[PDB]
Amino acid sequence: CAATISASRAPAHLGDALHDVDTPALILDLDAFDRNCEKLKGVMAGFPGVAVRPHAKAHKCAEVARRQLQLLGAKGVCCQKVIEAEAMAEGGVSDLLLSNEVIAPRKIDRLVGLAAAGARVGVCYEREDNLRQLNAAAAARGTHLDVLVELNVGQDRCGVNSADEVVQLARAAAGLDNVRFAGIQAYHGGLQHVRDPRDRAQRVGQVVGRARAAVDALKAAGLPCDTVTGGGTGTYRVEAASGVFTEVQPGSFAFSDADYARNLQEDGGVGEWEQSLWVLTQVMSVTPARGLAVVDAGTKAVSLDSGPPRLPPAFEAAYGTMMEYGSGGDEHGKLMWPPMSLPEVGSLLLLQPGHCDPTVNLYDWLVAARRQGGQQQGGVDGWRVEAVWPIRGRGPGQ
Amino acid sequence: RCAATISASRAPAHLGDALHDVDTPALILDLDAFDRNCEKLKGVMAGFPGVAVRPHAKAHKCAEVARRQLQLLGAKGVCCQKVIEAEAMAEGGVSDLLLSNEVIAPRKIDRLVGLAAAGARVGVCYEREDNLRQLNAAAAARGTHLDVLVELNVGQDRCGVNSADEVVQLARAAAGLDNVRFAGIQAYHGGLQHVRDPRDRAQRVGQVVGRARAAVDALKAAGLPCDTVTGGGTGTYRVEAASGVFTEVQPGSFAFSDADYARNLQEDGGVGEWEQSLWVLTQVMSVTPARGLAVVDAGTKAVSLDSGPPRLPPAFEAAYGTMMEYGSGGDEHGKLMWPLPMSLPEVGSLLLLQPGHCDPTVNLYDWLVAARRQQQGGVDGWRVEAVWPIRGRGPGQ
Ligand SMILES: [Mg+2]
Ligand SMILES: [Mg+2]
Repeated sequence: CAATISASRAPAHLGDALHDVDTPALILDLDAFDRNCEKLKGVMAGFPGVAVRPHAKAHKCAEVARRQLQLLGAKGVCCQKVIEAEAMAEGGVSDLLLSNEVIAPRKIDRLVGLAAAGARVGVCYEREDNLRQLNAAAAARGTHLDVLVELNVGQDRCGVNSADEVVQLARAAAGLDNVRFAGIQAYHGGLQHVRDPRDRAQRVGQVVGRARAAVDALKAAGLPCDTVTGGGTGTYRVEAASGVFTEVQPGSFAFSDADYARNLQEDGGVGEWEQSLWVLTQVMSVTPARGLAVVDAGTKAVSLDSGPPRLPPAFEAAYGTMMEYGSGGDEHGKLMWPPMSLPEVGSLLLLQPGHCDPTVNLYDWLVAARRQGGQQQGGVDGWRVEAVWPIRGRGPGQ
Repeated sequence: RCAATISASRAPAHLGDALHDVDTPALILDLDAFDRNCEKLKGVMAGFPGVAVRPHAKAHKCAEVARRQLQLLGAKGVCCQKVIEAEAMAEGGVSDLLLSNEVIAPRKIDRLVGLAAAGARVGVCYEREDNLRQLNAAAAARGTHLDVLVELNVGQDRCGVNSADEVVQLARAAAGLDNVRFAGIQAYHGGLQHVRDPRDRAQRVGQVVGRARAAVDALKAAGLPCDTVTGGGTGTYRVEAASGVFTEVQPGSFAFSDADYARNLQEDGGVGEWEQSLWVLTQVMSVTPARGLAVVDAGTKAVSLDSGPPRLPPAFEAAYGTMMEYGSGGDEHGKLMWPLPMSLPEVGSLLLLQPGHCDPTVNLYDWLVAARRQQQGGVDGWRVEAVWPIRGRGPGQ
């Protein structure tokens, strides 16, 4: 049936412990996940009139989105590609912003088909021809699409480069029947991992001004700007505070990773969010003559795209020192001591991803689990698998 | 409910399609270039009689690929890095498998032994007697046998034993077990595969050869055979095969190549031994002139940057004037940037990217689009010959 053995066979079932989970595996600690959702909601209470639209590109899993929305009291999600919107819609997550341009006719048709199915769909554009084909596909299916102009605010990825260009494209949307100009996306991904809280706030300030210049130009032209969306896990505090942005788009907040753990903040604190996402891995080789324990999770089980994964504080407990992860290639991870007990062969360990989203995308299933509380984070003892969820939006980005 | 994943339930193309019919980003295999690499390897190997090719299936994770490789090579079997790749090979009729790594989880052993019991010829590596004993135990339980090879560390410092004495003892341990058979050794140095000059590659593999020969000779002094001496890869295989010590070479990437392997200097004076047959098909979904930028839909999730950026082919330079450079645009965007009369690809246009590293990129896809261009790069004159499930894709179970 399925294209891969992995996507036909779950690594665990309801009621398993971590020792029953086939490795490498992706683990979600629901307790820490719930707490991160709780924390975001509590921070956002301080900014009323600003919506949270959690980014589904982090987890690609409909059951995750449903729980986020329930806990957040939020209405909808973001998807980067049509396939994620397809994953959300089939799992009954029906309020969607495609926070990116979609130019391929067959992908537009899939997105429009969801709006036809009853879903509330937004999509970003930066080009009139793209707007026109968006409108056409929508018209063919007897449905409508919210459309938002993407503005480049300094990330230099996609989007327009002037307030004038925003106006022109909003002007173009006005005269089309199955499309409604709904505002702007202003996302600067390059500011998300700015370490210094004052430097980060200063840089977001510039993004805020660029967004304001766009809202004001539209107002000058007699056009509305009902939604101003953007920001992420790193910057959302500053975008929410601005009075310019109406919606924030954090995705990583719920899971954290070793990159986001390094973000210093206004108070005495390094890293805003509890690590809820882990790669479970088994030690399959030990060589005490070197510094070495080799685990079964390599490149293909943990993305190194933002640096190595990290061993948690519980590892340092009852091993003595904290050993480091280096690549051993596709299917090996090297754990090296910079003397006491190395982990035994057959022993399990939890690895914090260096970067959450790409790591999640290596897996076909998410193992959702809870441990029994008052425990040091990242030990493999006393977990119970609450659920095993298909990651329906996994793939290269259709 | 077909698959855990929409992508693993829905093929990106069908038989007869041109590349413009292929949903992006996609993994394309040029069968013409693939056959030529398989033809070339075979030709070289004809110069080294007695040495068998066991191509590494971890490169492609696809049964239909292994099947074509073995027929083109006249070879008998493949390597698998994890049991999942072995399952995927065995369900697709590839019946002679070496697990070129250690397997310690009992549930994984049962799967592997399951294949042997179903009729597959299975070999597996080890470095520990306790692991050897579980291998034997599971094999006995299903009424089957396993070939077992002692892995030796020969410079890579990954896994394996670090002395010939260790080899002897482990072999002696296998010698007195009923459902296990000491087949010899694996001596693989992955660190030398991308050594650039053939001289340095001959000099450093020669040291690997000496370490391997020491193990064979120590075994012979102990009155035990070393039937199989397996190792080497796409970079080093010629020296391993030339040595008179190795009985088997393990190249995987050769059939596909990548931007990394393309840069290895060869004896004949050529840079890159293999033709690029493996591509990431991508679509320009955004253009910004005077940023000099065309953004493609293939990001981190479609092309691994683990060993370097993907490269545009010579056909791109021929069409647009100059060669653009790929930079990361995050998860779902690839940035193509100018290093001249400014001419960028249009929005909607299709482009082929040579992966920086072939295996991790392959493992991002659920399907392989097998195609032929009528008689480089260029997206113009292709027909899809077959769309094959990559049944071994995953974290490595
Ligand atoms: Mg991310
Ligand atoms: Mg490789």
